[PDB]
Amino acid sequence: MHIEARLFEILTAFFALAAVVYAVLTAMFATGGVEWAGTTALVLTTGLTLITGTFFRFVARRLDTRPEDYEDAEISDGAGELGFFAPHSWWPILISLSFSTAAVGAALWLPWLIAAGVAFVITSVCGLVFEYYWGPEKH
Amino acid sequence: LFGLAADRHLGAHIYDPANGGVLLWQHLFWFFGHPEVYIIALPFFGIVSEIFPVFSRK
Amino acid sequence: QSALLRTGKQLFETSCVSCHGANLQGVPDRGPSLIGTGEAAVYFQVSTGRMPAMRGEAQAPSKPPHFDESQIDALGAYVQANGGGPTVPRDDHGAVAQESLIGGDVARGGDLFRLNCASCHNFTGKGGALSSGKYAPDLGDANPAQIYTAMLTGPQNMPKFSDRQLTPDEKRDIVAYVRESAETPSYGGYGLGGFGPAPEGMAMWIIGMVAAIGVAMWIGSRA
Amino acid sequence: SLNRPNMVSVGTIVWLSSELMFFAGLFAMYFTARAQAGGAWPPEPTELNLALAVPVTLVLIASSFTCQMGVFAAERGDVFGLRRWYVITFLMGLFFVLGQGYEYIHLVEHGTTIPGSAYGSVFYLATGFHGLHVIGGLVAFVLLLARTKMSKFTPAQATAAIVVSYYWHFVDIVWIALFATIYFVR
Amino acid sequence: WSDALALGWPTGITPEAKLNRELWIGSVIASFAVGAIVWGLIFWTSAFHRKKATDTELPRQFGYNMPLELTLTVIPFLIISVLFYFTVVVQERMMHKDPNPEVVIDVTAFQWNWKFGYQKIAFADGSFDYDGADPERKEAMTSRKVGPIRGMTPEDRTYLNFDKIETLGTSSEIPVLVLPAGKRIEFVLNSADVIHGFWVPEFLFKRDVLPEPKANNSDNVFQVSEIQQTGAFVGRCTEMCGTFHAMMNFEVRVVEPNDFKAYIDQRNAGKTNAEALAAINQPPLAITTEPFESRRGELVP
Ligand SMILES: CCCCCCCCCCCCCCCC(=O)OC[C@H]1O[C@H](O[C@@H]2[C@H](O)[C@@H](O)[C@H](O)[C@@H](O[C@H]3O[C@H](CO)[C@@H](O)[C@H](O)[C@@H]3O)[C@@H]2OP(=O)(O)OC[C@@H](COC(=O)CCCCCCCC[C@H](C)CCCCCCCC)OC(=O)CCCCCCCCCCCCCCC)[C@@H](O)[C@@H](O)[C@@H]1O
Ligand SMILES: CC(C)=CCC/C(C)=C/CC/C(C)=C/CC/C(C)=C/CC/C(C)=C/CC/C(C)=C\CC/C(C)=C/CC/C(C)=C/CC/C(C)=C/CC1=C(C)C(=O)c2ccccc2C1=O
Ligand code: HEC
Ligand code: HEC
Ligand SMILES: CCCCCCCCCCCCCC(=O)O[C@H](COC(=O)CCCCCCCCCCC)COP(=O)(O)O
Ligand SMILES: [Cu+2]
Ligand SMILES: [Cu+2]
Ligand SMILES: [Cu+2]
Repeated sequence: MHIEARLFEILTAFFALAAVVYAVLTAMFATGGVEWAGTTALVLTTGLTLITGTFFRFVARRLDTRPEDYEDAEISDGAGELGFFAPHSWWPILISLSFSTAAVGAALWLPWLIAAGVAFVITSVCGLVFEYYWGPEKH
Repeated sequence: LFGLAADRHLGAHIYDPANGGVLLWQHLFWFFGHPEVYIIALPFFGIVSEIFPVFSRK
Repeated sequence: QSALLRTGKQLFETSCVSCHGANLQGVPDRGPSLIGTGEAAVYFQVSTGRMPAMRGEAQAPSKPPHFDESQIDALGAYVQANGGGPTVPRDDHGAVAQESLIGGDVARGGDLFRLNCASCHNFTGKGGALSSGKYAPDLGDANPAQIYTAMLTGPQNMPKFSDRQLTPDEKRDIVAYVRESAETPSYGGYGLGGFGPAPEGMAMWIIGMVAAIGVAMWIGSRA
Repeated sequence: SLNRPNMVSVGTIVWLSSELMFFAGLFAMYFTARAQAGGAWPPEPTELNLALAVPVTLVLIASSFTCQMGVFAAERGDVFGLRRWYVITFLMGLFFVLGQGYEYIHLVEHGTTIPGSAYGSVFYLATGFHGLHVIGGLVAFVLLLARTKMSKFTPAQATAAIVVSYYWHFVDIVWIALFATIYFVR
Repeated sequence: WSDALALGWPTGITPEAKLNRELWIGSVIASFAVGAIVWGLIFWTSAFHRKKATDTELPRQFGYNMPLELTLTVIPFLIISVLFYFTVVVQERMMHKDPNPEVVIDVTAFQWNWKFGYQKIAFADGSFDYDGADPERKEAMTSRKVGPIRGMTPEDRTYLNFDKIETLGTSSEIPVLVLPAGKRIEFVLNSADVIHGFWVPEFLFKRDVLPEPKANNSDNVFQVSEIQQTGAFVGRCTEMCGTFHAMMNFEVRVVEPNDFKAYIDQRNAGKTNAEALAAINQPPLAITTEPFESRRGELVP
């Protein structure tokens, strides 16, 4: 998977160039100092792309060509076993409601509502994560 | 937004004019604002880019 | 001091003139006249942050103060020289009195509060709702001078208590009660807000019953 | 043979890359407030001690090793080694949190608060948001350790352990940047 | 014709405005050209390339043209380059700030009104000198154990400027600023609470009035080379500042160079603004704007 890796480092080069240009051009003939606000953002924008690019490069070097990365590939090559997907769940709405409660608490500065919201969020996330792992009832 | 909520609710000095915070907000906001207006442009370029070839027989 | 009466005038014409006028006579349908209100009103309104206001709604809220002590005094003195009125009590050093306003009799202050002040506020000085968009605030943030000057002026929809209706000895007892009822710990556990049946009911439903049902579900079976 | 990318890992990588831009705001505020300092950047009441921030940093740097050892145990099929190493990691993280809290109390006592100054605001905001991320990581440890005993140890559980390790290696790498930029570059 | 291609800009009253108008007109023409080209291209294919009644055999399937995507990517670069050059040329001129102005104005914006103060006057003919700075009154804005920001509380207000002659606006009287014609003018902008907008349309310019220009690394002082028109011109606020953002207008009245001295003397005697303009045969109140009704609106008795 080389195209995926290249797409990120292409951006990384431009971002690095832009950050370096902005930092220097501001140090001289620009009122004040180095304009720390805009300089900080671009030097982390480069990092965002760098992390993903490096990870993709390593993954691409690890594994060989896939049917997706092959020009003259057949449909019969990909036949087999995809994996696991959740068919249905009513937990997401509960998570959203919990977060909404916490947010409303934080907006009007009601600490009790914030605490209740945090407890609800933890419970809902626990419910979501422990969904396809609960065993049968023991009796 | 978290910084602004901190100022409003905890009485912090993040965006104080004396602190050089009138223009901190503008930098932080316009780093978001313009990429935001390009977020709602490209997908709708793609829609018309899909529609054009179909009705042109080309 | 005339050096203080002119520094308070230049602060006024830059911050107050839009809603109150250049001659303190009031701008129609925008703000009232400030003749005869005194420096007690100025102290209460500016120290608590209510002034300068930002828009015309049901009730002007409190917020962080705009000026400091020196500027507050300057503004108060400028206003006092334009029609008289009440004055903020001072101490032996000329500073605003805080400790000397605390009364000795808290039992008399308690039932004076219960008769005169517990209708709008709570039993112990929480909030209370009024007609339409208005309310009586929480009293846990005010200092003695602010509590004293609140009733001396009748700020917005709170009635006005003169020095003949409530003498400056009953006021001290009231402020003592207000300051004590806000800084005393709860006995018997977490205060639960201090409103009574409503927080108690919600705490019951959200803690006790949840725990009981959880325990029942653990002990019992399904299907 | 393995011939596919783990998408549970690529999802967490892209999210972790996005989460780096959240701290951009905090860094920008710090550097902006530092510029308008004039004289001494840490004001007169502020006195930073290296007698407490150094051991805590070392502990937070020793957690990664244990975390990676747990991950190494996960890839072999060992369910007990993972549990042992993750418990140790949790304890070290808790030590970090308690140390940071103690330092907060000490700093507040001497007159360095959020409404007190412009330095206090940025300091507490940055370090408090980092503490919040750490607490989230601890919660993740507890949830994963609770899940590891619900069912048989399948590859999916190993994947979950690996992604949690990724997250942890993102809370301690952003603290070596903060520590370097606060206590050394003053 | 400049009355149709300017898209309704006012004619300038200053050299900079007149220079800016030229660049605007030129840019509008250069944009309508490409607009017409592209519209013609779109219209051409929508009227001739259509489905015919006797039409089968789907058309030629071409989708690539190498020596046309490299040609059409070069012309816009050349178009924008010249525009960039002219933009730089004009922008460098509008921000010159000659060391020796002839009148300095202290403009302060507060919550929904203005105040103008004459800092200093020094004519080039050596026929009028005046120094209106007042540091004693300025000293009375200072705040302070340590302070939050650089050893002081947010209630400092030291950065403001105070002068001996100051026109102040009220909720019932539009503030009028009086300037001489044919003279170099300063404007030094400061704000007490929030950001405001200094716009005089006839100047073809505007600048933000900030609460701390120095601390925020932003220039808050511009010059006008000279004004060659006597009369009354409008100004209004162009930055969101609250409920009465739309109700804080002002006026600038430019008079003959000799009348300016008479007005200054009248103000020095102790007369107000309305009592000074009347002294030089001028209407006392604004003629471009009038005070807004103080009532909330037409649903109120
Ligand atoms: C299973 C078994 C059963 C379980 C039983 C549970 C009970 C556990 C109890 C543990 C406590 C033990 C010690 C004894 C109590 C104690 O020693 O007392 C401390 C003091 O404390 C308060 O003083 C605050 C300051 O200290 C003062 O400086 C300040 O003055 C004061 O201000 C008041 O007074 C001013 C003067 O006028 C006013 O200006 C001002 O407005 C205000 O009124 C302060 O009060 P306050 O604002 O209440 O906030 C306090 C702080 C912190 O408090 C503390 O220290 C300790 C607090 C301990 C409480 C522990 C309770 C456990 C609950 C969980 C944490 C919540 C999660 C549950 C959700 C569901 C479960 C999951 C499914 O914030 C919080 O987080 C509050 C706690 C939040 C949780 C409690 C209940 C939430 C219920 C949710 C309902 C909503 C549902 C919505 C659905 C839509 C006042 O009470 C004082 O009297 C009191 O003296
Ligand atoms: C008949 C009548 C009076 C009804 C009025 C209905 C009404 C208009 C309600 C408005 C409530 C709110 C939240 C107003 C703000 C505007 C707003 C955001 C509206 C909802 C928007 C919306 C639909 C969004 C999505 C939904 C969502 C994410 C959640 C909403 C937030 C929630 C769930 C909050 C409401 C819960 C609620 C009203 C509970 C109050 C009940 C009680 C008894 C509280 C009183 C109480 C007090 C006062 C304490 O001090 C206290 C202190 C310590 C412990 C406990 C308590 C305690 O319980
Ligand atoms: C400049 C900083 C000031 C000062 C010193 C004060 N104000 Fe205001 N104010 C406005 C309105 C509509 C009211 C009446 C309703 C209410 O009280 O909210 C007030 C009230 C006052 C008072 C109370 C006087 C009384 O009669 O007891 C005082 C002492 C006061 N103000 C001082 C409106 C405005 C306003 C327009 C939006 C502006 C600006 C200010 N106020 C500013 C100031
Ligand atoms: C109903 C009307 C009442 C009565 C009988 C009392 N108060 Fe209170 N009060 C009321 C309102 C609507 C307001 C808000 C006005 C404003 O914000 O402009 C207030 C305000 C106060 C305050 C100041 C707020 C603070 O800073 O917390 C205090 C200290 C106060 N009121 C106290 C008080 C006392 C001691 C009273 C009886 C003696 C009293 N009030 C009566 C509403 C009402
Ligand atoms: C609003 C988001 C801001 C989060 C920043 C995290 C702050 C870390 C705590 C550090 C303690 C320092 C306190 C101090 O010196 O000043 C203290 C005041 O600070 C606080 O009250 C902090 C409470 C913040 C709430 C915690 C997080 C909010 C949860 C929201 C979830 C959605 C004391 O100052 P003072 O005595 O008034 O001078
Ligand atoms: Cu844009
Ligand atoms: Cu304005
Ligand atoms: Cu405006």
